Amino acid sequence: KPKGALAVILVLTLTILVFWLGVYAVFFARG
Amino acid sequence: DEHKAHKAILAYEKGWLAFSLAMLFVFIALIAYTLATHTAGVIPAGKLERVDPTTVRQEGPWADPAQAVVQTGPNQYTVYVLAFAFGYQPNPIEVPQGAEIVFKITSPDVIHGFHVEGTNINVEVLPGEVSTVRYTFKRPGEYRIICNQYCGLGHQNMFGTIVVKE
Amino acid sequence: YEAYPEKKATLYFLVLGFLALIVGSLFGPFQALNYGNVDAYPLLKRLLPFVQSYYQGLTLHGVLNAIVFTQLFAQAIMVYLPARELNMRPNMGLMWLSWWMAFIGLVVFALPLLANEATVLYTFYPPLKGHWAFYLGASVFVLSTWVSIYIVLDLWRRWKAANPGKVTPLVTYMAVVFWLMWFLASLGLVLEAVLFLLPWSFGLVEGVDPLVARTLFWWTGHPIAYFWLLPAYAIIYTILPKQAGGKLVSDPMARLAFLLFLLLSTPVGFHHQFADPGIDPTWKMIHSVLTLFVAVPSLMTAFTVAASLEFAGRLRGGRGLFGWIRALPWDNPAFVAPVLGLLGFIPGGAGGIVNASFTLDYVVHNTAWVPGHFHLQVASLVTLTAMGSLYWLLPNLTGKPISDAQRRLGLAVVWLWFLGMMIMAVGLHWAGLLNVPRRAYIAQVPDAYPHAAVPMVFNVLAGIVLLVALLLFIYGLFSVLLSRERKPELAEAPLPFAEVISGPEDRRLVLAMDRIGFWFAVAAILVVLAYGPTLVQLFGHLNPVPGWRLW
Ligand code: HAS
Ligand code: HEM
Ligand SMILES: CCCCCCCC/C=C\CCCCCCCC(=O)OC[C@H](O)CO
Ligand code: CUA
Ligand SMILES: [O-][O-]
Ligand SMILES: [Cu+2]
Repeated sequence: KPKGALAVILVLTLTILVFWLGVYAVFFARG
Repeated sequence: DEHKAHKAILAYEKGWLAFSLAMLFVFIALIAYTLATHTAGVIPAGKLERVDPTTVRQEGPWADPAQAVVQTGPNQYTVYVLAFAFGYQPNPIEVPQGAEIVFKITSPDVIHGFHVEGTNINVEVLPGEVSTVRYTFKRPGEYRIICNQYCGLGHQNMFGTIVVKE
Repeated sequence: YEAYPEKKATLYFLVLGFLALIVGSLFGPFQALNYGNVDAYPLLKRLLPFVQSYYQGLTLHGVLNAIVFTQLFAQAIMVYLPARELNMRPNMGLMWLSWWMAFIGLVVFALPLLANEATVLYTFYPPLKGHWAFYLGASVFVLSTWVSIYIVLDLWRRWKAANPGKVTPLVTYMAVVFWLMWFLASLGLVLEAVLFLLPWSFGLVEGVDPLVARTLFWWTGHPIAYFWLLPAYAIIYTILPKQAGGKLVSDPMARLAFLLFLLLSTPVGFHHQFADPGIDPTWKMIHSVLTLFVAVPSLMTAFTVAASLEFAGRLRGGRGLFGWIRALPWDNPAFVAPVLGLLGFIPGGAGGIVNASFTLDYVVHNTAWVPGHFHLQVASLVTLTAMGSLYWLLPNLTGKPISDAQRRLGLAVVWLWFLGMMIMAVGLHWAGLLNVPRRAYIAQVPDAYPHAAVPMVFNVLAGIVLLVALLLFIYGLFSVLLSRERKPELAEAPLPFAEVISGPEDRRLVLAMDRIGFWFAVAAILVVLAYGPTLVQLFGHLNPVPGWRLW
């Protein structure tokens, strides 16, 4: 199995998730 | 080896493709949500409302900034903002807290930004058109308006004020 | 050169391209310091006396860096590479035509830009009215790509004439779907220039409708980003795996990424118009959903590429979860520059995904966040990929060798650029989150954004770091370009195209994907569907308004 690839996409997902959830929270604070 | 790795890579890429697809869909679901709540008020009403930039200061609801605040509901106020080079009228905009504020904003010269600091109100202002957004201020006090769209050399100093009374 | 005249043409596209980049980038560190709350413009105005405002410099920067350099690069890469794969000569008359169109258009547009006659920024939103020489000169520059489009479709059809019942080769397929996409993409701006911008700037009409301009603009406005991106992808996909010491793990998956870009790159422009009036929310939602879709091919790309790098790293001795990373050719700048660019693309695409989410755009629209998003994208990944190409492409095109020393300086420029870009990215996102506007001479209102004190520091450091990188890159480019030594065994040596790993492909999908005409039509229908109704309404109620010059 492509362990390295999976690591990279793990990081990619976490980044997207922190980013998206982050800005969503901020949107609601300002709502 | 090379034959094996190809099967494994592709096997997991299909996994990944499905997972990211879900995540994107879940976002879509979460975005669809916000359109159902009051926070969606800041989204501009998509309707076209043409005005004449050249005469907007001589005649109409933008002509007397002192009267740009108008009670249109039991708990609702329309405000006729002019974003121009380089400032906003009225200054300040005064609205009461808890009331739904319908901002009708336009420009007599170039395109400006209307971004109310601390809030989700962030709308482009186009000459010839009235931008319409809706907000209810939940905390009293002094919010700042910022012009986030380049409008010339006065851009960096173009600021406005909304005062929210208890 | 007599045998491969396409080398000299491609060379001219690259050099003029980097020239644009260098002059464009001279304004970079100064803008970085500005978002760091530091005013070093008096210094710049002594150094370059014709610069009248921060905003004239911002125009030069965007036009030169984001429009000029990137296009020239796209034209260089997505013409030469398909041509070298197919071992066929491009239509040379056409190739010089397109170069001259780009050069002449650039020079003509440069005239009013340098003269402070078109300080409108790279979006030139009406009613900000620029000099006719800017709109014309821009038009002739952009059109030069239609000539590129022809050339590649030509090469393509000719090959297919000689090779019926054969599938289109990987690079050529990429380049075809690329150009065809760009043609549809480009129709927005063409329409805007022809129906509005040109007539208006010449005096033919009194006003322009700002909303219809913005809408037609962003038609081309988004896909132009993928137009910048794909040439770097084509290198990352079909070349980088070799430089890394491995192979492309999938040919069909590369084609799929690219196909999806043809289909989903144009019908998404409203994501720039989230805070525009007079556009129905239901269309803003549709576009947002379609924008979320277009992020799929890059998500896909992320894996395919990462897999390819793992394969390379394992082949070179790497063992474990992280061991394949350290096993890679980190001594080779041609490998380092793109890989670094992909790393920053992580947060870059992540910020993009936020931008697309309709209501979430209100949090960040028009703040320093956006600049933070796109610098990771174009100013890092695209730029670095072009930078790293010097170390394989320039020798291939000129015969001039890359000395050991020059390779070491190459690593340095690349790393410093990458790091400065990261640093700046942190400073801008954070500043955008603090409501700090984009496109603003903020060091001239030094008491306006005290909350942004921290991210300002990152911005400053980023400014000096990137000043150093740019300086080193200037020295370094001229060291190789104006080098005495020349070796024609290098010019005749093959392009480092990677091989494709041994996997029975699914010949079915490849064949379907090869039905290009079909896919071109579909892509066109999707644009008619996503833009058609809205433009119909806008043209039915045009409200043109006087121009203004406020600089
Ligand atoms: C090259 C150029 C650029 C690309 C690419 C691009 C991609 C995105 N954009 Fe963007 N864009 C927006 C959304 C996105 C989305 C959905 C994507 C997507 O395509 C992103 C997909 C990417 C990913 C999901 C990441 C995958 C990651 C990969 C492929 C790397 C993996 C790493 C590896 C393999 C390394 C492994 C290595 C090791 C060895 C460890 C929106 C709105 O929805 C706006 C308007 C915002 C506003 O309010 O004004 C915007 C703003 C901009 C602007 C400013 C416009 C202006 O001037 O007014 C420009 C210049 C631009 C450029 C670019 N942007 N964009
Ligand atoms: C020396 C490195 C560079 C630095 C320090 C730098 C810095 C900056 C800064 C701080 C801004 C935002 C200014 C503002 O919003 O007022 C900016 C904007 C921009 N940058 Fe760069 N940058 C560099 C190179 C590049 C490159 C290589 C490109 C892409 C090829 C690029 C594309 C752009 C564009 C598209 C704009 C937006 C202009 C506009 O809003 O009209 N940057 N840069
Ligand atoms: C590698 C270089 C990339 C640079 C990385 C860019 C930095 C931005 C990072 C994450 C965004 C997360 C959004 C920030 C959210 C912070 C506020 C928060 O957590 O909000 C809670 C509260 O409800 C509301 O105030
Ligand atoms: Cu008004 Cu910027
Ligand atoms: O524009 O992404
Ligand atoms: Cu876009």
